[PDB]
Amino acid sequence: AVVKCKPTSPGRRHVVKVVNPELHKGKPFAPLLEKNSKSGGRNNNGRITTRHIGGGHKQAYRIVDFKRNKDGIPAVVERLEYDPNRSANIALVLYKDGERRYILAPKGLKAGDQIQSGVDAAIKPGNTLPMRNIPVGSTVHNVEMKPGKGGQLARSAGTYVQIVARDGAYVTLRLRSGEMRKVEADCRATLGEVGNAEHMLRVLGKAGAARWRGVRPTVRGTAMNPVDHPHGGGEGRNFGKHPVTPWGVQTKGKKTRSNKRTDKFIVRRRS
Amino acid sequence: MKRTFQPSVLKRNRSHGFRARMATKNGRQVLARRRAKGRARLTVSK
RNA sequence: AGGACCGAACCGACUAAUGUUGAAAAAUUAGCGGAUGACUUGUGGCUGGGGGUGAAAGGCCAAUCAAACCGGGAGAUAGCU
RNA sequence: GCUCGCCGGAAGACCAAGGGUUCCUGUCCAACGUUAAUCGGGGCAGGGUGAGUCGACCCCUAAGGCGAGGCCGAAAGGCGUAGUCGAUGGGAAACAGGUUAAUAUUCCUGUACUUGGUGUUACUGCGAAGGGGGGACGGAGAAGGCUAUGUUGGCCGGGCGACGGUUGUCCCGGUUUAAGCGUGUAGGCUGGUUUUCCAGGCAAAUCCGGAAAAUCAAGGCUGAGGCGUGAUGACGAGGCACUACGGUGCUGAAGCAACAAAUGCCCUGCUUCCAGGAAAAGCCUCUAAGCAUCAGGUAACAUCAAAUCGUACCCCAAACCGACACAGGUGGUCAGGUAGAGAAUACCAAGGCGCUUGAGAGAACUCGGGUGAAGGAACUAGGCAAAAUGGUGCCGUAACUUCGGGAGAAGGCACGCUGAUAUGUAGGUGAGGUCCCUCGCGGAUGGAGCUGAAAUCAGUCGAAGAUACCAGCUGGCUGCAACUGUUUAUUAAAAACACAGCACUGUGCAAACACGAAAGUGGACGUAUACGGUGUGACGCCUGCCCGGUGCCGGAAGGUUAAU
RNA sequence: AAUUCCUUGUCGGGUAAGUUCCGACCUGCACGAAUGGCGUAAUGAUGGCCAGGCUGUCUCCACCCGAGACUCAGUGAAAU
Repeated sequence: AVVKCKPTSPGRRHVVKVVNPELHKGKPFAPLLEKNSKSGGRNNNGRITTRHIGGGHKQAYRIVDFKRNKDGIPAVVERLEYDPNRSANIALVLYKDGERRYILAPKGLKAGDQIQSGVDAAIKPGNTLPMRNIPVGSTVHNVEMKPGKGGQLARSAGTYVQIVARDGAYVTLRLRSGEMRKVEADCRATLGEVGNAEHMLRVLGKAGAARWRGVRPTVRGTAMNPVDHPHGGGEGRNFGKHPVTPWGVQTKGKKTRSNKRTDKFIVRRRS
Repeated sequence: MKRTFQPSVLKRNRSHGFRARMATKNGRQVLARRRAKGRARLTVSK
């Protein structure tokens, strides 16, 4: 539900917010939270490596279940909940044997619906089963890459991966970037597109709205002095360069994929 | 105005103390220099 | 409700006068901006010198910063005084 | 010693950090105090800091450090597993009165509570490094119950006023009492119970979780305050002995009620929001090998034990950081009266000080202020500086506008005091009495008192009634930047930087990119609706033509082209 | 024109008088479309101009109140 905020203040003039009323209005399931603290982009050396990371709000990490190796046991969905560690809401599923778990909420999966992993699962959104069984053309998500490694693809909010051709022991599926990629056929996958497909329609509206997420200011390279950035100073607004990263390497076109031992799986690169 | 030496004995000790000198090699070298010079106050403690 | 409005604590530093062998190696006096936030603060910690950090001023890194301080090469070199 | 003045959300009081004897008494005035000094935070001598409950030490962990084996590295060393440290966080327990020249939640008096050890009596399935619960956690807002505290009245003790009056609808002072134990209230949450069954909690579980029945519907947890007890005590205006004159021993009255009321307690609550808001132990519980008369556990009783370190003193400052007895800096707690929306402001209480050179004079000239004839920006780079507006209520309010704004636009009228309505109204609180009663911290009626605006009508004083302090100057045209913000600590606060939004581009996850010789870490416990980089910079109408050049991407027939 | 040299461009407003300001023109030394163009309500200790009110800023200074300056007693510097 996209709501344009009435333009009372100048910081609320341009805010468009997403209010899914069916999320949980309460606290999470405590036995699946874990301490998740911040870094600011500073590794064990101490020095900043990733820039524009720091501060924001404090968050606790919800252990979300990506493998879904509980085969044969059906599961109800207790509730949908916000997750701030992620972009897609999480469902709290309860199996028959009492065990509760956290899964990614696929499109149109509301509370009280049976989900079930396993090679025997019925074809519907929610069911995690290997790609040996799912037909060709079936929109899947939360794809694995190695058998037994957990979901890695189609994990964001509203993104779905399509299966287009199974050959031998591999399946060539079309990623979200239009790339084609062959994964072997034991890798599990869930059915449906991930939920909350309008994580893209919202507008932050102000600068604080972004600093709330640990998104520090992004200084233009062309402001800094020639020692601090290749784009450097110069009286007036002066560029005359060829665009580069703060470290010399070309940007605005130069390719950087240089990994060969995984190229034998890629069929057709992105657009 | 607010000056630069705003003391604390916790920080003083945990920064320039003895238990923090003899942890690295350069610390024991500092103490070696001082023991050789003959300085009566080897460290900042006490 | 709100990076909303007026305004003390709190955070700052736009103007003017005094001061400038000062009370002060950056302050005082009369006004001044923010004041539920991208705010402020106490305690402890991490990043180290061609390096840090930098809402970007070549700013800040112990009253020192276009490459800190201390020790050493070192009684550097000086067609200059 | 008697006046005068100054602070009183401090210039009062208690700490933390820091200092280390500056604390208290005697003695000295050479040196230090911007002067003298008999004085001192100075010199010399002596004295002073008392803890089972306060704080450390101690148990547990965060960011983080160190880190046996280990992986990596010319050596030195780097990262990091088990572990082990690390508060700025979680964990047991004390209050009131008195006393000292200087310590008191430490000493004394009265009354308490907590944790363990050992021994007896009785009942008995106890036991982890393991499982489960709990600890356990955000912003904002709203008012329901209260308290601290304050005011007024009643009661007690005293007074009858240097100058008109003052036996009263008069004046001054007091009217204080805790921890703990008991009761279990306003409010908050919550279904309970007995059994059967189980792909989960690595194994087991009598516990958590899930399922199926019956089964009653009121149980349970939490919880400020009040009331009783603590307390026939303690404290109390005192009067009152001289005893070494400092007060020492003595007795010691009243010791209640209404109202107002928190930023404090219920409240770690309730509602709502998106930005989704620490960990582990202590505590209860379940079992594992293990032991099952024993051990051990539970309860009462008896005794023992609680060690060690800090305690003086300043702490918005003459004692800490500023070379100084420096107009500067420093975090927390307590927060009285009258006006007041107020922690502003002005006057004051408790309390603390008059700023460690004075005395004259009353020149120019400089600093900080007051007032000004007539004119009113004529000054000047420029209305810089100063003057002026300043509050509450009612009416009224332009082009433009993103429909929020603009807007406190602009601009008009009223304001004191006394009386009446109303010997104090509306409203708040609500006794006594009656009635119910599930008999108490209950409910209903009733309205006693206490508190108490705002308005209208009339009258009256001043030149002036928001009378002091405090407290917008306003309007038109325009450039730049959308806006809130950040920046050159110490001459630049802006049109610069940031920003939400837009595009390009890279990135398929052992991601690109970065710090690293490497291990490895950040990106991220994230997965193209995601992440890095680059430019532009809300919103609206849009973003034209050129691929020659230098880059980037794709092609590669042919030519040149290194090591070998 | 934060861009214009000649330039105080030419015309109109505002002024008794206007190099600055506002609105047109267009001979753009030397604007121009994301090193973005044009327009833009609100916002600004932002740059420019104007007007009301107000005033010792001024014509033009005068008096008065305090701190120094001045005289006495004590201590007692500095640059050169």
